Amino acid sequence: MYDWFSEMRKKDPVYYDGNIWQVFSYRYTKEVLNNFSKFSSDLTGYHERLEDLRNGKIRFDIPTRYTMLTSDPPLHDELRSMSADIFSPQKLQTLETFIRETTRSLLDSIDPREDDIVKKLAVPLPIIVISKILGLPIEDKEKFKEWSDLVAFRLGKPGEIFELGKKYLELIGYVKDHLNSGTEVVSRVVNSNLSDIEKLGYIILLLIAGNETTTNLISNSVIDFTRFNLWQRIREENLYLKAIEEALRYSPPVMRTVRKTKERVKLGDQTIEEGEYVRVWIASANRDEEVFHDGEKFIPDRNPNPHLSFGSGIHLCLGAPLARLEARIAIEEFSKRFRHIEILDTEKVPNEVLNGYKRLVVRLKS
Ligand code: HEM
Repeated sequence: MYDWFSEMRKKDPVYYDGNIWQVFSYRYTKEVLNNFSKFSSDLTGYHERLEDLRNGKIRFDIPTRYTMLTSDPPLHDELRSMSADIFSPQKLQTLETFIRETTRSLLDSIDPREDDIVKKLAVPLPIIVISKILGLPIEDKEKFKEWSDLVAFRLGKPGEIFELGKKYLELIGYVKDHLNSGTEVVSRVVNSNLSDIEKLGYIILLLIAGNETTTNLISNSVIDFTRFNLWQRIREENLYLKAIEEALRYSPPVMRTVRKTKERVKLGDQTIEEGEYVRVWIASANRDEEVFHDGEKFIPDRNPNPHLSFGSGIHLCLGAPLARLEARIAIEEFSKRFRHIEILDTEKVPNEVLNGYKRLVVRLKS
């Protein structure tokens, strides 16, 4: 994809084939993502039916169809308030030892001789931790992972259908059963003018949205650090944070997002019509030669690292702080225990707008 991005960046920053509009340069990607007035996130019809929703006239729809992720202000700001502060840093900092202890336990079940860290570390960590934060148990840890795949949240054009199914009913059932023993976060939502579906959409989101992505981050970080052998340096020079950010910039978990214009707008040259869809390539903008000097090189130092892997603007990842903490602790402990890693086998995730691994097997050697 990158060689393609390079060409588009130089020749056509804003390109329009037949259907959708594409943006490859840092500059416009940021302009599009930030200007929530001309590039909407109202892609599931959360707006043109909020009232019906609020006046309890809609109940057999897909819950996840109504979450802040696919909302515009004022609706957006109202929904985010309810949880903006629960994930904030320092309020999340009270979780460091739990994540550390957990990580250690998980690492313990790894066979230095040969094992799969995606299955042993990458996948477990984010779920165990999100479960702890929300108070919803995960006895499924498999039948649960099945729902995560169904509910997706991979930031592409919305699923046109929105019709129920049995697996989706299982999930909605699980949620209602434990919706009680939840933490403060859950209670805030459970006690709001929010329609009941909106409440379910909200929970499902916080509980599934970031597991896949955070697992991929931890995976990409492991490959990359090895790929360019930076473990020794990162370890001693102590640059875990800056290194995770290069990881996020170089190998972003999600390579793009979409927006829809609600007004005819001019984008630095071309002019996009009202109604059209816009696919914003985060992965491209992250290697934009003009903002990132040596953007094609993995520089663990790279201090001012203003990458767009978490978004930019009012929708900036609500869980950015948490993803960062987990990835850092996971990587810290992982390197403090093996001082040697050799990649035996890896299987990328199929989807070509994602950066992650089906499974990654390594030989650590004590
Ligand atoms: C390394 C992992 C992660 C990456 C790369 C990531 C990336 C993203 C991106 C790029 C957006 C922006 C969507 C847009 O602007 O159109 C976003 C939004 C969001 N992410 Fe994440 N995310 C990650 C982890 C998490 C985690 C751990 C959670 C925690 C619950 C989470 C929850 C959300 C939520 C709720 C939003 C909605 C924000 C809003 O609309 O105000 N993310 N994420």
